[PDB]
Parts: sequence; structure tokens; C-alpha cells
Amino acid sequence: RYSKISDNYSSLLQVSEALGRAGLESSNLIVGIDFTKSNEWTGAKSFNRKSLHHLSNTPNPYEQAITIIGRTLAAFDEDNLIPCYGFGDASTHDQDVFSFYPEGRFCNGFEEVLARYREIVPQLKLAGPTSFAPIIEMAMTVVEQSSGQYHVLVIIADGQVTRSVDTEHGRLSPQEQKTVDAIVKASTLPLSIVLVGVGDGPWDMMQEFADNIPARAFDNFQFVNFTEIMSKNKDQSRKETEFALSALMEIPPQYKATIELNLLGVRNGNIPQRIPLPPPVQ
Ligand SMILES: [Mg+2]
Ligand SMILES: [Mg+2]
Repeated sequence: RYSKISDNYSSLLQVSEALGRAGLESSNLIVGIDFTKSNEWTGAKSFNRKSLHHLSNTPNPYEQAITIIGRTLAAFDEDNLIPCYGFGDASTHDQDVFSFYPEGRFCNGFEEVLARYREIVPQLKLAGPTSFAPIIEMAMTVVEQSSGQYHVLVIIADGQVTRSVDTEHGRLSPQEQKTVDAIVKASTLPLSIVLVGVGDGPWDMMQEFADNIPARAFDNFQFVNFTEIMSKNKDQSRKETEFALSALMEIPPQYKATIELNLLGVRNGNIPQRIPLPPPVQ
């Protein structure tokens, strides 16, 4: 379905224009980056056996994903301030996020996101396990503190939420419990959540995962497999529009739903204030 749409899109400008015509207005971008140790080996097939966070003269999947989404959403934020966080390194595990800059200062444009990313990466101790509760709660806090301005949180991760050892008997892990709770609670705010999967995964359980999130006032969650799209036999420009469309096509209807539900522009009042840790660098 997204492949059919993308056959008519040769540039990310066209995709931005389409989001606008579909009714997307002012949108702020929030980025969260997975810094788990698994990144070392999930690039087996998808990244020629290199770490997903390997730095070189060609962008790694994190840099690519940031670049495509950042470029596509740029038109919807006049000054492109991007709150950016890491999670899953030794300083945060599954409990916290850290801000890219001290005192939680926002990045000025995706270009600075990318530059700061490259500075931080070699200084991190990669760890785990995997929960998206902290990054989503951080996004919730930013949205509340902005007085209900519309935000898109983009999480780029190399694995599904950590499961229980006893998942076969229906047991959820605390990572799953807290992440699903956060997704549901986030739907009380004008916030869209896009989970971008990079690396080899596996990612086969994601559509079932999304299908099983409890009922919400609007569907505020999307998963997109960057790896699968970017592995296809298309021109580079057309793989990028397909990825941008698969990640962001559902954002204009979600935006319109936040207006219909009168979430836009107001404080919910029941959002605990998550504090981002400092970047574990120097
Ligand atoms: Mg991982
Ligand atoms: Mg702005």
C-alpha cells in the first residue's frame, strides 16, 4: 500500500507537500535513539556485519533514518528545535533517557542532531535492556511543558521491547508493561509515536504488537521497518520516499484526531515530569 503511494514520489519535498495537503500543520519533532549493545551484532545482514552505530563516510541506519525523517518534517517547524535523547546505554538502561546536550538543551535542526550524535556515539558504553517507556514519558513531558503543542516522537531502535522469559504463558515483562502503559497514556496528549526499526531485528512480531495495544481515543502509534524498505530494489530516492511515507502518512489523520478530541493546545494536568539525565560524555 505504501509502495503503491511511493511510486509517485521522487523527492522528500513531494512527501512534505502531501502531508501538508493531508492537513498537517505545525509539528515539532522529538527523537530518541537506541544505544543498546545489541547494535553491535544486529547489522549482520542489514549493514554488512558492522555495528549499527559504526561511524564512517557513509551514513549508518540511524543517520539515514534521522536524515529522511528530519528532512521530511522540517517544513512543519519554523525553527526546527529537536529535543533529542538516548536510551539503552550504561547510564540509562531501561529506566531513563539522557539528553544529547546538558540541561536538556534542544538541537538546532536535524543537522545538529546528526553532528551531536557522531560526537556522543564513541563515548557511550552500550547496554540494555529495551524499554520505550522512558523515551515516551520524556516525550509526554515535553508535550505537556509546551502547553499541548503537537509533537511527533520518532524512536529509532534495533529491537522489540524486551519480553518475559515466561512469555509463552502470557506473562509480560516490566519493559512491556511500562511501554504499553506509556503508549496508552500518551494518547491523552497531542502526540504521535513512530517506532523505526533498524537492523536485522527480528521485527516479525510488530504488527501483532501494534494490534494488541489497548483501546485508545486515537491510534497514536506506528511501526515502520526501515531495514525492509531500504533493502528493496528501487532507486535510492524512491526507497527514501517509501520510508518517509510509511513512517509519516498516518500523522496527518492523527493530528486531525487530536483536534477533534480537543487535546491540541491544552495541558492534560496529570503528566509526571520525567527528568533527562545528562549526556554521559565530556
Ligand atoms: Mg537492542
Ligand atoms: Mg519551533
